[PDB]
Amino acid sequence: SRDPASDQMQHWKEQRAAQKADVLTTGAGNPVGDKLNVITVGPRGPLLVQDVVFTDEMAHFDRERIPERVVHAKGAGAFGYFEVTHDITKYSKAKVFEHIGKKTPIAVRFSTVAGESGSADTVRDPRGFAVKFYTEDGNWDLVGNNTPIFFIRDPILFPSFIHSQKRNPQTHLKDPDMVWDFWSLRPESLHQVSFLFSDRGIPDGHRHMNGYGSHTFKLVNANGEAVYCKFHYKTDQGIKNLSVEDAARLSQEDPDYGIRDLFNAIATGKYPSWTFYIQVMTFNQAETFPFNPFDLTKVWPHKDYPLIPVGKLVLNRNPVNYFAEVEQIAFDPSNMPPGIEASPDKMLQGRLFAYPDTHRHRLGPNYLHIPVNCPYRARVANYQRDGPMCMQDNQGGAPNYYPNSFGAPEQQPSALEHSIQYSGEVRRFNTANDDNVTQVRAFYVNVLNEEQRKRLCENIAGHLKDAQIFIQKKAVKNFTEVHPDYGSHIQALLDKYNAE
Amino acid sequence: SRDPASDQMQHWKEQRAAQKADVLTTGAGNPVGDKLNVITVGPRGPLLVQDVVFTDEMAHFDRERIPERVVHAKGAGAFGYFEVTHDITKYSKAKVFEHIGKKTPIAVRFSTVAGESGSADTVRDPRGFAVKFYTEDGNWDLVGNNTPIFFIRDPILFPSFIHSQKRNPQTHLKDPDMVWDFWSLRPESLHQVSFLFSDRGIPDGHRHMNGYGSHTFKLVNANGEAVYCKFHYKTDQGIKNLSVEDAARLSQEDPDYGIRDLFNAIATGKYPSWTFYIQVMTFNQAETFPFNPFDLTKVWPHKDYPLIPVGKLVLNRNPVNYFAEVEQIAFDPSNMPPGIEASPDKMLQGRLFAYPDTHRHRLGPNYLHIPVNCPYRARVANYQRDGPMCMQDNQGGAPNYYPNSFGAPEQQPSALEHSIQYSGEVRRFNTANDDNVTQVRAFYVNVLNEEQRKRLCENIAGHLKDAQIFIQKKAVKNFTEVHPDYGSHIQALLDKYNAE
Amino acid sequence: SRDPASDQMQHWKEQRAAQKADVLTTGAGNPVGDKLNVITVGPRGPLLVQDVVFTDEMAHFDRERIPERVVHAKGAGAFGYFEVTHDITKYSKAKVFEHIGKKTPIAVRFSTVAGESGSADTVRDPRGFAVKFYTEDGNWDLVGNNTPIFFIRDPILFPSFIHSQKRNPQTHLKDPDMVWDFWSLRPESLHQVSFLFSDRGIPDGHRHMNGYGSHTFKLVNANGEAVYCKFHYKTDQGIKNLSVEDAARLSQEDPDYGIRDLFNAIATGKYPSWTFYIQVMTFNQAETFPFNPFDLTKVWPHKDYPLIPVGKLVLNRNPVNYFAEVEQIAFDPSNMPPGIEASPDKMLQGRLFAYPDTHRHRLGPNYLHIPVNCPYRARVANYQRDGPMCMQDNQGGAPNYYPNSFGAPEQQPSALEHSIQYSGEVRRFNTANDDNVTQVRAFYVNVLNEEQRKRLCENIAGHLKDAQIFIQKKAVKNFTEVHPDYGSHIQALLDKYNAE
Amino acid sequence: SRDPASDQMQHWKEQRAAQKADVLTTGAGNPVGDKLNVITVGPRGPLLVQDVVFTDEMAHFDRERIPERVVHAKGAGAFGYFEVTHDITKYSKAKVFEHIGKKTPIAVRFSTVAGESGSADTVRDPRGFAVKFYTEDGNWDLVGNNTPIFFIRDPILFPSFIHSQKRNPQTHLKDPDMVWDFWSLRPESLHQVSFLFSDRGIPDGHRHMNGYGSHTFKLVNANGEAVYCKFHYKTDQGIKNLSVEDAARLSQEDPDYGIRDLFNAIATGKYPSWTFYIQVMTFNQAETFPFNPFDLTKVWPHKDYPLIPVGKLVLNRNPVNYFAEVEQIAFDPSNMPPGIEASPDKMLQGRLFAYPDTHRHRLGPNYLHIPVNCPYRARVANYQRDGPMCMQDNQGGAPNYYPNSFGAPEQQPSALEHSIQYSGEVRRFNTANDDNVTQVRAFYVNVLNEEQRKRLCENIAGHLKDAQIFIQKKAVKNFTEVHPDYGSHIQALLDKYNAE
Ligand code: HEM
Repeated sequence: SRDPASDQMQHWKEQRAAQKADVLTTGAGNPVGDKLNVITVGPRGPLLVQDVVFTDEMAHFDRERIPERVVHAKGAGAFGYFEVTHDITKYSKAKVFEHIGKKTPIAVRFSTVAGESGSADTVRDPRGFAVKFYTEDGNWDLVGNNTPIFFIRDPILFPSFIHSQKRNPQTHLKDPDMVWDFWSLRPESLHQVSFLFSDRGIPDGHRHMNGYGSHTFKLVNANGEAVYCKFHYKTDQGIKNLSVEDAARLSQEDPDYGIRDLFNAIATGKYPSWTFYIQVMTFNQAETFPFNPFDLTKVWPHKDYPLIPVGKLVLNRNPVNYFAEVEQIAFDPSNMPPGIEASPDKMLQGRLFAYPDTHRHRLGPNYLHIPVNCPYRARVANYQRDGPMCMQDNQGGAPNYYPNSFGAPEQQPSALEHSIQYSGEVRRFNTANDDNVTQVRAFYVNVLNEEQRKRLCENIAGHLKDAQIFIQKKAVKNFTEVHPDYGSHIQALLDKYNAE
Repeated sequence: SRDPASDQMQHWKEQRAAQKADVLTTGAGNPVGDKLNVITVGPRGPLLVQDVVFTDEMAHFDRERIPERVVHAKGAGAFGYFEVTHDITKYSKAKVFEHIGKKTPIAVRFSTVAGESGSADTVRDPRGFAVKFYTEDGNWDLVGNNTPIFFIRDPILFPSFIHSQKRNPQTHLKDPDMVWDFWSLRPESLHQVSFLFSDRGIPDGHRHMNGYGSHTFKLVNANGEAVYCKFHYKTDQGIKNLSVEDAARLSQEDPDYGIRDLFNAIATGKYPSWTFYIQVMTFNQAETFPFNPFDLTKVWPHKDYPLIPVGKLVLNRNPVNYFAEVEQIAFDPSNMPPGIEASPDKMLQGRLFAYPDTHRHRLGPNYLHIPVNCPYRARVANYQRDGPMCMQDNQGGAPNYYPNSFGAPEQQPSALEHSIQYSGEVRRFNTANDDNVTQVRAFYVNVLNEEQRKRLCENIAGHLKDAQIFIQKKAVKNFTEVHPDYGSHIQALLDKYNAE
Repeated sequence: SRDPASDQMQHWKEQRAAQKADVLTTGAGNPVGDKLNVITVGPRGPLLVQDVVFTDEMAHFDRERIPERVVHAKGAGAFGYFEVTHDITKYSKAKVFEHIGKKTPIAVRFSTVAGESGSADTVRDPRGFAVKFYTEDGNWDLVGNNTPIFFIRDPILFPSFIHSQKRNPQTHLKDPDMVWDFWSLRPESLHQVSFLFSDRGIPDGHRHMNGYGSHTFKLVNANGEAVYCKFHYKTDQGIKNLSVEDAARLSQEDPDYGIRDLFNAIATGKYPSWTFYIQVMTFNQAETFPFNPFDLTKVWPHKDYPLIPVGKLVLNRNPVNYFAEVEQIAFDPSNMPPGIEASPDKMLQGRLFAYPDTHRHRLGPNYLHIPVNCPYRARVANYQRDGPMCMQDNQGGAPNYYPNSFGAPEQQPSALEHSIQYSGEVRRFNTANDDNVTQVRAFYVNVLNEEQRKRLCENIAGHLKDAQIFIQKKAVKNFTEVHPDYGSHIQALLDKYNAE
Repeated sequence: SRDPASDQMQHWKEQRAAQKADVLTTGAGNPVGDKLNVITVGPRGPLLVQDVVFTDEMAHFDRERIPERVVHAKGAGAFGYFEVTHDITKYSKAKVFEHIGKKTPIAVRFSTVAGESGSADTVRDPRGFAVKFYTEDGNWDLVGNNTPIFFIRDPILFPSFIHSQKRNPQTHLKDPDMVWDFWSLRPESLHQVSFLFSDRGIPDGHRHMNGYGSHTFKLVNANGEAVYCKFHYKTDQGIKNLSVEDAARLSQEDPDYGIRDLFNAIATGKYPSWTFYIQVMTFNQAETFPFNPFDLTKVWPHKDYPLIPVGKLVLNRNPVNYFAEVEQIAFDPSNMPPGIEASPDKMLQGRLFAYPDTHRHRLGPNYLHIPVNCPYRARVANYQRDGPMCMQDNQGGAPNYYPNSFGAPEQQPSALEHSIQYSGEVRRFNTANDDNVTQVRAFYVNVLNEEQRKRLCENIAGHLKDAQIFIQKKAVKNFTEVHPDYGSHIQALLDKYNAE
């Protein structure tokens, strides 16, 4: 008996117990007489087309791969439930929050951002923490990160940001000039860059990190009154990080450390959990907040906006087939039930488009039919039909146009969205020069202690040293604007590296 | 009360009876408040991205279409059963034939060959008649036509043949020069061309035509002895044809005549049926047959090879959703259960490759998961995994490699294929100059009467008149080799047309 | 010598003249020794996998088809140029209008709306008239119809509208109940329905119809001042229509009448042309227009908004390969150069999303690389990379993130869009009960004469008679609201039909 | 000045020199005014659909990824030429070998086998070494490995083999039980397993390894006489390997070591080269060879079959865009010009099917149109048309059916394949119990010295220790059959590990 992950096949065999092996078939259910040799013209002659067993198997092997996710390609998944522990029905009418003790099944995927499918788990990166709630009002996807903020505040920069974090288009190598050119030109990134290069840049697996919705969302109650909120889901296992040295070692010894850790925890009954909270901001408070409350590079200070407990997330079930339940899972931030809505955060608005769009490419037009993606606790009834790999009844003979006089599905006025008046011209507004430094200073001065500040600067200088000097200079200038000691410490370390 | 096809929606409404309309949802199951107006900035302002209801619906509409079939694009489908009425277990051990009274569910699709999706039913063309038998040993697809023969006898000519029958690559028009250039250069086509231009070139809907497997197949019994066979399925409603004049009228008044006729027959309880027969030829008889018994341009004369009754096909159920059950159905001639095998017919051998191949393109890698294609009366267990739109459990945690020591599916030696010794070099053998005329003469002289012979020549000349004279001449020369009167009658009619 | 379309292959042969035939190759350029017979084990043995010539050809044949367009599937195309004849640079700074005599190459596709790829040209339907202008500021796609208006004024109804015009989801038949249920429930359709059932519902091929942009667009001049406009392109060959009887006959005798007519006109030097005009409306006039000037069911009366001549469209070149240049052409209304912009027409706004979206599905992510779609008179330089079937250099080693310090492409402030303030809440505003009848009455009373009014009512009643009585009644009620004689004439004809 | 790979962008900038930056455009060539901010309703309002610049860029980003290769996903590429140095025209009429000094352009891709796109270069694995020769008779793809043999000798086992080498289907972890269960059950693997776990299992980058065609091929001369051959391409830089300790370190410090090493070598003018040899075996020698000469687990001993020099491969050009020239390159073993043909090696026969098949999935039906895949030194002329992303002229108006009377391409009898008579039944022949040990013993005893034998056993035991004991036992039994010392050394090391 090794760890449960290592004993996967042995356990499968034992579960089968006395049962005879199934008969090996083709995809069309025809039994296979021999699957160890192909049909040839005599023992040393050529292969025949009529070996359809061979072609059937090989053609399917040839088509096994699908495009990886454009970001967050490397991941781990699990299933469990969300349980309401407190009443927030004064803020939201969403059915997922309807009453204390209400349990909703969930699916979760954890990931890194930049690495491809075959990359190591224990690298410095933000972590994805996506949660799908299968509610009676349809799926709610809260597609969070292990950070409350992000590097940029306008979505039209997101492809550029990702490109700068991935491989050089010619050499196919990671490129420090690209990374730091972009970040030095876009100092809105300082806040998340400070988080990334701190100790929480490398969590000790997925169970020891927090998640955040990051964006401001809108909650709407039964009386049609709205507030703004933030979602926080805090680890009940405690924050725990890997040192740079342990992370580097594990990246070679166990590239799949995060997958293995989660699988073994759940398989041995150590079910990880998170406490789910909201922060709430009224429309009036949004008018007077000193920054843009919809700016993704900003947090809401806890003193002014305390955490309000809502419930807990528990993961208690491993995937049975990774490809089916983790590779093919799709989260769309636009999947929000009545009672939860988007705010004007420009980044969130961009995400409302991007996710269904990429899913139609990565998975296919009918990706919502895939079992893990199905809103299986709701009844889907609409006027959508057809498309490739339509795997359901395609809504049978129901009338396929709306409005109609034949009793087909009808809109539900109670589900109408919340209306707001907005003031201004319709145009492109520059946000590059919003406050880039104030909350970063609070982090550097008040949240980090002295050891942490030192590791932060060493982590930064270790990466920034590989960029050209003109880039190093612009970057240090930005850190100086945060705090003269931040910049000067980094510059000192760079001097040492550049001397070598 | 009109015909059942016209009352489809009224019937759907009535079945619903008292029930309240379903709630209209997004694809993710979220209820929709209003699906008749989009979200705008004031009553005359631009559209917002956060109208995800709009985008969800429009994105799905945008992806509704899949590639049509490369041939046989226009079709009609129905479901029913096959019932064994006689014992042929001495010829075949296939479970579908196991005992008298055994019923197997079937799916059928009827089609024309050359026309696209929006083309008329009542045109001169061969008709497809594809039958899928859902057996306990997996699906058996008998992908037949309403003719026992075909235009060509080598599969490498099939793309050329189809191209010559479709549109000019520049003008996008049907092109008589292409059609008759090809047929005049390939006189193996004379036999099927004679069938096509006879009265049975335009059946009166799908219920009044025969089907044929066309190819020689191989039947293998429980003792491992093999014979060759042909499959014939003869209409119990009787042969009935449309005149050229009625067909032309219907092509404008009702392009969907065949679909409507079949749907209304089944909806009013007039279930069409076919009697299913085989012809049998022993290996010794195959050695002495005066032609190639595996030549698709040849029949087996009934005197020497009588029809042996096997059972009946009955269609008694209409599709509930056409797209799901007819557009997405896939038949592969290579889906043959134990007891039925391919013969060396070169055309059949080519089809063993082509159909799964086109299906992976038209439908997708996992097209066998689509419900209508699923071998739902068999248990599929194998080492195939993953691929796009994997809509099942993907065989869970089962071991995915063979051989293994963990109890996963095993080959079944009884399902091994039948072995034959073949003699000769492995090379390309010319078949262009096999007998092109003998069976055609028997058809023209002995099967057709005098009225039929006249209509045949008028039908040919009506089409051939549009080709250039050099093509008309080569074509007439080929008909003359069949019978001097065949050619001379055609030439007389051409003279009249070319004079005008 | 027949018509040029019929002599396509003969002409190709003659152009080749003395030249020896090319050597037949595989797709990989390897010469083919024999493409008329497959490789077998002796003359009557099975087919070998090592016949790669066979597999190469068959695999490509198997993948020839792409999804047809979801609407406007059946079409004809041609190439030519647009020439400026008058100066409108006071209204628009677009380079296509820059100076008198400036010629821009164009591509055009004509189509019907509802019919599939194999359907007849001479049917009652709106006609598409899409024009792609290859300008120095990129492609401008004016994706027009042969009508200035449309059936609906909100884009979220478009899928329903199209579904009601296509096949019943169960029977796969055209369904008058669906058509008239939808139109009777949505009387905004009365205006376009009146146009459709008039004589111009069936033009005599594509050369004898007008085109219209239909939507209000915005023109912006060099000083940044904006007006609203409509585009009209009026046939220089004159309006000409097919009678219902001639159209019905041609639908059987020549389903490709429109393709053939256009091809033969251009091949014999009868180059069709259109005169290109705008109507202009100032922002002040838009405030005082008695209807919504952005309502697609409304025209701008010519007395108040005269046609201003701009230039001419001439078609003088046939496609060389239909698939490459007509089937794969993609028009996106969102392709607008500086000086032309969208208006708030809700329908236009919906189209800005839908077309690139469907193109990524029908053609592929890199459909703009396809030669006919390429902006070949502009230089494309941006931060987009990769995607399937990347057929170019993928912009070589250029920096792939923006902003950057390495000299890669830069934004051009002069191309900034025009800013407007809008007033109101962000919500769904009902437009179902805008004026549905006033302009329709003007059409019925003042534009049509008495013979035309009679044919209109006969055309309507001929189609509406097949719907159920409750639908006939609601429809007649709507026509009555237009004019008591309109409704009563239709009702009289229906009485006769329903009596039979 | 760092290494050339690190200075990629700086070099690009400098090449541009004085030039003004290009204008940033959309994909349709329209200039972009501002690409740093999206269009919103006022500074804190929602995003508009009419920001088509945003949608265009984001939709393309969303579709950047294509499926990775099902095996050999992680790779490095380069370009150069092949030069003939000796005359082998007595063995082969292929134009690539036509005369001394003849240069043919080549493309090469190097890879590992099992790792995904984001995996480390310096891991134990076979290495791919694929060479595409762009000849005048079309492309020749020699899709080799850095080993002359492989793990299996029947292609129907290849999917199982690959599955056993990849991730557990439930846990998504690499699984030693899977690896060693398969290899212990299939002792034909002993030969390649011995190579893999020797020092050459981890080469020092791609320049310090040999390549081999591995399979027996057939060479055919101008007189139509055939021999069998093997292809060997031996590094001119010398064999050099990484120690297990250095490889492990580099896997964390530089996952892209192989890419970087090759790029920097070529960029600094150190062009790597290989000497290209054949071994030749006559048909008579094939009859008397003591093993199956077409068995992929066997070599031809050099004493009996000496290396015959042919020419040299030189790599002297880096990719300009990795995605376009390396990710999208496709090699098909079936691309063989006249003078080179397949042998009956069952593994090679399987590959003739699998590669074009997977390419149609990974890249698309028209993947041969992609510039790097194009046979750009040959003229492609055939009857293939259409398919998605047809990016060429689609062969214009040429006749699209064969045979034809209009002067379109013609077969070339000189390119006919070589004919052979084969003897036996057409059936599945078992090869599991061919000689699994004799050549492995020669390797262990005569090729490896004593230090090498020790490292071999340590490398094996280090991996095998993680499998269950029953698997360890079966594996050791197989090594014992090779040589009692091989097995006993491994068993000794296992005892130590299992004790811990
Ligand atoms: C070498 C010869 C042939 C080749 C390469 C070939 C290939 C094809 C292909 C690629 C399709 C489209 C399949 C799909 O997308 O689902 C098709 C359909 C069809 N073929 Fe064949 N075919 C050949 C000969 C024949 C023959 C001889 C028959 C009848 C005996 C036949 C009957 C049909 C029918 C009935 C369909 C439509 C099946 C359906 O309803 O989905 N074909 N063929």
